[PDB]
Amino acid sequence: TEIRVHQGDLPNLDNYRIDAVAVDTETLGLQPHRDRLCVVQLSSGDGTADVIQIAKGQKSAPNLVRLLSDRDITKIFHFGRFDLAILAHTFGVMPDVVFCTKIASKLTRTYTDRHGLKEICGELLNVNISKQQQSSDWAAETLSRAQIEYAASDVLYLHRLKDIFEERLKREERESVAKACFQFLPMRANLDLLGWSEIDIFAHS
Amino acid sequence: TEIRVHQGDLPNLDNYRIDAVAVDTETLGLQPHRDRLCVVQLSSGDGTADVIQIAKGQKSAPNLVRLLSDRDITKIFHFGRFDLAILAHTFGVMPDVVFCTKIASKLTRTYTDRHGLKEICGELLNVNISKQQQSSDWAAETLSRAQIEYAASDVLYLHRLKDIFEERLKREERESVAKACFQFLPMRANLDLLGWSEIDIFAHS
Amino acid sequence: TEIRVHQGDLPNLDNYRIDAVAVDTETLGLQPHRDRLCVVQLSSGDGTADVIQIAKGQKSAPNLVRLLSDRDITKIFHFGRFDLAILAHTFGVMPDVVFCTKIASKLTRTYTDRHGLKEICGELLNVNISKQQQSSDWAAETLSRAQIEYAASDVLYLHRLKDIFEERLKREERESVAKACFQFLPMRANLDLLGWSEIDIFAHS
Amino acid sequence: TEIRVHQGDLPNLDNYRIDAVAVDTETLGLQPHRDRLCVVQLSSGDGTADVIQIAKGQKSAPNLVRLLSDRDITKIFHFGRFDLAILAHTFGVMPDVVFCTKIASKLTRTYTDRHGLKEICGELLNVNISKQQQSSDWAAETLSRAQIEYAASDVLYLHRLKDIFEERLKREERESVAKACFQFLPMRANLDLLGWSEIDIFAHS
Amino acid sequence: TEIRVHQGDLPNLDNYRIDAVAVDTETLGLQPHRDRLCVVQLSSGDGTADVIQIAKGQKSAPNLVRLLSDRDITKIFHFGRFDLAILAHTFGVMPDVVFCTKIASKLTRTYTDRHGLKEICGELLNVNISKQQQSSDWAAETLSRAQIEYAASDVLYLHRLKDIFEERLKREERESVAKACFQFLPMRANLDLLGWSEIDIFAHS
Amino acid sequence: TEIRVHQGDLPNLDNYRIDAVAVDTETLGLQPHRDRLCVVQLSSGDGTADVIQIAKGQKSAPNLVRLLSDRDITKIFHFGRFDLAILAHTFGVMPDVVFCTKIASKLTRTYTDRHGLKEICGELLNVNISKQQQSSDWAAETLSRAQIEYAASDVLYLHRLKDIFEERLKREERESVAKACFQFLPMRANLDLLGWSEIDIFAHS
Amino acid sequence: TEIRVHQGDLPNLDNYRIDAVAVDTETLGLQPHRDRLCVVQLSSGDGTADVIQIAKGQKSAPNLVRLLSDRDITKIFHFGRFDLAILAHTFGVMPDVVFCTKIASKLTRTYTDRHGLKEICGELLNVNISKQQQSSDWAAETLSRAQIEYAASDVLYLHRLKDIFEERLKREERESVAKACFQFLPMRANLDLLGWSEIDIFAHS
Amino acid sequence: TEIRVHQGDLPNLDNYRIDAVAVDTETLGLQPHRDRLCVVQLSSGDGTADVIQIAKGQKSAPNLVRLLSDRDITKIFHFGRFDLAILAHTFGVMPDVVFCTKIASKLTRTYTDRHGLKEICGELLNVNISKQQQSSDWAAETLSRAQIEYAASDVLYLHRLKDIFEERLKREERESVAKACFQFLPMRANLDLLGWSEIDIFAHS
Repeated sequence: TEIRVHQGDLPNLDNYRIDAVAVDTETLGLQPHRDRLCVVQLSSGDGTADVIQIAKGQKSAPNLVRLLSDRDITKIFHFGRFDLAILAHTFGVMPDVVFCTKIASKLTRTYTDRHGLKEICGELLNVNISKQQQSSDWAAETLSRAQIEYAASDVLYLHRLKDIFEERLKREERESVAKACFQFLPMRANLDLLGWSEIDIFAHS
Repeated sequence: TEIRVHQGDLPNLDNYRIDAVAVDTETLGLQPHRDRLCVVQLSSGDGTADVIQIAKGQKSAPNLVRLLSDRDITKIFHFGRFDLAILAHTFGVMPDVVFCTKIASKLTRTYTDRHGLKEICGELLNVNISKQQQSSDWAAETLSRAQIEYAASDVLYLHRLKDIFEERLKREERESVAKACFQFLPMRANLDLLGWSEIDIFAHS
Repeated sequence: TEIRVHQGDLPNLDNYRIDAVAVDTETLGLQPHRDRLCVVQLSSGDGTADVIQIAKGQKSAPNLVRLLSDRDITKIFHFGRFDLAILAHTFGVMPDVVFCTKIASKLTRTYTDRHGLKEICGELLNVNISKQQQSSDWAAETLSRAQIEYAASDVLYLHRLKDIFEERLKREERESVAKACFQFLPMRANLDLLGWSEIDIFAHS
Repeated sequence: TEIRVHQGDLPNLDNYRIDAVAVDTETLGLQPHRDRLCVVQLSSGDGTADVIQIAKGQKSAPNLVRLLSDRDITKIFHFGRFDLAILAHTFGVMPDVVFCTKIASKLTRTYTDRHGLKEICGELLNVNISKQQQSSDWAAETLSRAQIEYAASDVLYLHRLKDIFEERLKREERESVAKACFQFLPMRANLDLLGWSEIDIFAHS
Repeated sequence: TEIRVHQGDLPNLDNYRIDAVAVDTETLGLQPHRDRLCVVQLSSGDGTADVIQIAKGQKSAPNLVRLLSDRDITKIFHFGRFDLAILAHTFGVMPDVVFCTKIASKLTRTYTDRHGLKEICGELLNVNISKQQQSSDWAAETLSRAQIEYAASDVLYLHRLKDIFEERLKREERESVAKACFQFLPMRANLDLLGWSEIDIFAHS
Repeated sequence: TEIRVHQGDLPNLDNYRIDAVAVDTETLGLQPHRDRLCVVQLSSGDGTADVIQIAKGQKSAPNLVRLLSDRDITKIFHFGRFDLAILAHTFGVMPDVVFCTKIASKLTRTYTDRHGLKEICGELLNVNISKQQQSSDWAAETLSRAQIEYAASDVLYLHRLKDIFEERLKREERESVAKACFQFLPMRANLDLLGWSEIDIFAHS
Repeated sequence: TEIRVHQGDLPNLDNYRIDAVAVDTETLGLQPHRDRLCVVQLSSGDGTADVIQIAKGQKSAPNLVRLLSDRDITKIFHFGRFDLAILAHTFGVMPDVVFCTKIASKLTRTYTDRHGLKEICGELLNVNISKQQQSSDWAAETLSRAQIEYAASDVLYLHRLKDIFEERLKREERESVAKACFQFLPMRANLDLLGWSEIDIFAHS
Repeated sequence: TEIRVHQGDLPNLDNYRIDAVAVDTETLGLQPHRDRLCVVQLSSGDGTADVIQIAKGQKSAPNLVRLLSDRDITKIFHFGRFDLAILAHTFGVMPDVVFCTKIASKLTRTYTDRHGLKEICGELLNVNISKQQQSSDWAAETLSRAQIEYAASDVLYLHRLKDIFEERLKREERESVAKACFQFLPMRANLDLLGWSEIDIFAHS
């Protein structure tokens, strides 16, 4: 649908006077200390998305960061463990009110071992997400139309998933488990930034 | 060392008007749904210990449970993930103010991969704990003297370790990380009881 | 295909005055202590099937359990190790006269290592079994038509397989081996319920 | 200890008018079709043992086979899965009333993963069995004194172990599980002889 | 594409007055002691094949066995290690003049790791072998036409492959290497029959 | 395209008075001591290629070796570790001014784990390389048209890739890292020839 | 032995007007971004050593760094890949004239797979290195005598090993191999610092 | 005992007019193309041995190679697969009358998985071989006395082992199996030299 592309930051928050915002990122790789943040995508759940290109060496994005810091607004991620880490490493603010659809999937879709976003969207919404058959240079000065549409597709459905997962968590009486997991998730991301990314800190060995 | 052996429960809490209590358990195995709790050992950090034999089918232990429920008293474990699970499964109360020396070791003793209690005690206190060369039936009606001495030896040093680990956590500026881990540890134990004991809930796969 | 869908139980056993009944289950997952029984499917071997949706917390299903307890009726399963476990956990009655097509396949189809129901039906009957709905929300209040047809397809062919496998077991002179395996299968399922689900009880290690 | 050595068979059954006999074997290796049975040792549970040297190509041992066939005498083995296989392969008779200390250990000593005979004897009886520091040619025409004493040491304690394991099976309410396992054990051995020795017939894969 | 189907044995050797014969087998599985020989296939190198059904318990096939033991006729196999084993086990005669296309492939097609018959036929002859969609009951009294054609397809091309592989062995100067491997192959099969099927007899460990 | 096929050597260097030449090889396999060099392909980057057939036992190729030795011409490879080894082993000259697109990919395409030439050409240039549908000999006296066109396709695009990778290396400020890696790559190939091909010489173990 | 312990830096370079200096480090762990440098050890090759305690957050050590940047002085390490990384990370200077005894061992001691310092010293010098029986806190304000003597023992023998290894490299004609490996080693360490510490940059996969 | 040390070759064969000679080698490592032959040991089976130091680059040893070529003299090895390879690589002559105690052990000592020379000598002869406490430089100009004695100990007992293994091979009726294995063993070594050292040429994959 409508995808608004920005350089550096949102112009304002007129579209984000809401109770929950869907958030995703794109980077040059899986290691936040080496691989810089290149794109941030946002959606209010109204079927539109904002795509913000982040410049190399950029240290601040005040409007976006105010949104990320607002404790009255839940940030919805799929596998937020990574996005939280890269966002905190880049802008210096660790979000602390979050919902993760992957943790929710692992707590509710107990009849499968496939917890990726594509499988969740397919099963829960009968929506077919098409995943790029190649990767791309997210640090490119000009993003392609295909890149923009792929980047937007990762945030367009997270509100609907959160609603369904919240009903299922209520149904199976696991709400407090999920709440505690989401409360701990930002510290799991911090542990990743500090150097324990390969360690399950709670395991016996 | 003075070891007081009790049947079922502590007679009173006269010996436990303190800020922190060391706690450990002994079971018939690693699976709380199959392997029953057999012994609970406690120490005030003094030179004496209390060893409480738990009967088959015992569902209540009012004095012990008061300690486990008292939010004003920190419960010290080594690998509390297991002990919390078996205690909650046995008595129906999940402690929520805990300190775990194994998590603290993983957060401070970054120069080694051996985090067992014997090795920790050896490095931090130059105390040699001798571990039994065989296992035994902890459900026996009468415990042997060797069993009682081993059970007491498992709690006598956790206070000194906690003091040292708190010094190290302050030194390396990891106090808030440890605090968040300890806050989440009871829910990790509940996740174990509910059926996710073999799953790292935060891993990508 | 005629599929009769019921809530809670069969109305009567008028359609099941027979020597063998095909049985299958659906659940929320592979772990009976966490994942509740959601659907039970039955077939008389005719062109119709019964699909009984089981409610959350349901403890009783007298007509179904009566059928399961009738020692004059052989219960046919594919991989009955699981179905027997979940049935016994849910209703408290362990069937003791059973036939399992997966054990029979391993005892007769020695020229292949693929013993799943789809492959067996393909080889033995030239019948094409489809999929995709296997991983779906079986706890939904209203099952979809696709879910109902997929659930029924799992019982429609077990009688024909039992007939062919009995012929093959006779041909290779392995009938008494199979009979002994079927006699032990309920105890293998009980061992699973008691906590040895990950243990080969007969292995050296 | 008194060890009576015989060639071929017992002279008579005067010492074996008893309710249970301990049985063990020695062979040229683990594969009954290649590696012949070389020695059979028996004990009445007293302080003496019988060691019977079996000749190459020997097809019959009437007194021994009388014991193996007698349904009024329980045959005690440690890991009878192997001994039953080699005995049935050699003499054509499969015992069908058996007790196995390894299954009993796996059903009762749930607090350890070490189920060897040495560990069981050490824990349950505080008896130290010394195992040969070298292997040897059990097919030798004349066994050494060290060989004979080692071979006998494998049967002198099985009665005492069976008595203790019977107490634990009663205490933990697993008597019927053990009984069903013992009934299936001869068929597990037959499955081994027929060619499924590397296959857990009850596993999903 | 003449395929002559026989019961028990060839009627005579009029079509096999030749210097080399292509040979293949079908069985109930990979373990000769458990899985009986069901079919023997022969080819003169022409466009026709002979498919011989072997009965359960059959001990003799004088014309076939005469062919197998005639040292002036080279027997061509693909992976003859197996066929030689099952033939020797069934009829009591081990061929000693053989050619194996798998050894030849491993000695000449060093630029690939895929040495199956389909890949060899595709690369060297541009012949497309179509493999069944599953395995089948080769012990059936009447083989289907599709089964017969597949069985014939396995021998129709071995002469042409032998000719090409001989050219390749001459080109890379490995004729004596291949000859020594072929000389040892019957004894490798004997080791398999005797019980070393899982052992590389030449490996250090 | 125009592909010039030669026997033994280039006729002259009239087409190669240039700053960089794309180089690839084909062999009988991955082991230079066993598997001889069969074809060398070259391109100046003008959309044409030279395909040079190397004879068995050929020790010299004077015009080609002049190109390989000339320090003013950068030799571009994909996974030059192999090509450098086989070229030096065959003609006795190790190139020392090289660029490798695989090392460059590992230093720049950090967002993917697929670094093969097909994936790089597909992703970076939107060019579809169609690879062999089987293997080939390459030792054939006369190469097929399909072989020649496939062989040429491996050098036609390396100049464009080198240009892009050099731009990306500049963007992420990794030029000196790549330069040091390329300086060491010939010595890595030499280490392979001397016998350390299976050893990461820099690993702790 | 004489061991001089310093705080922060060497007092002067009066003892290091030499051609080669032995260098080793101790840290809080294997990950330079998390685990700080705690101790630096130096030796002139005589019977004395210098042990320099490095403070938390220390950015400068001018005399030490003069040694590190003196192109006329070879720095001898055992497994310098790590020490170079941690030194460059801490003080911002990468030594570029180095010798590593582990690379030399892998290039000369080809008859063994054990390349640790204890085994090398044992074989080459008949010197017994005693390894600490526990791990310790190298960040302690005051190191114990056992710690100081252990830390010194790691540098006292590197000169003698370098002499012997140089003889071995000349004898086996691998001098140029070693020189190229040593020249690349600082860049391998830089690659570790940049984020490729887990990647063999030269491997095919 | 008496150990005669020579450089290059035996002075004559006066002590080796015998029907079987024990042979062993020492090298700089496991890869014959990289790691040169350093020592050859010989024994007549009496209480003395000859130890011959081989110089770097030495291409001929006429008396030794005369011994190796003599078809009337059986060469006894332990794991001759390696020694045959290195001998053929060094002197160009492949022995073709051999006996290997390791193959014999694998064909007779079926009751164990431990086939090393030390274990064999311990079991079969009650002879204690003491193995070096480290590795050493076998290319040293002067071998130490301890080195010479260790090297000699590997040949002093092979005759007695051959006699015992031949008795056992007769007893289990595996003489023709062993004979065929020994005939192929030189060709297994040739395959190693040609480049198939890591390939079981007879395996399915």
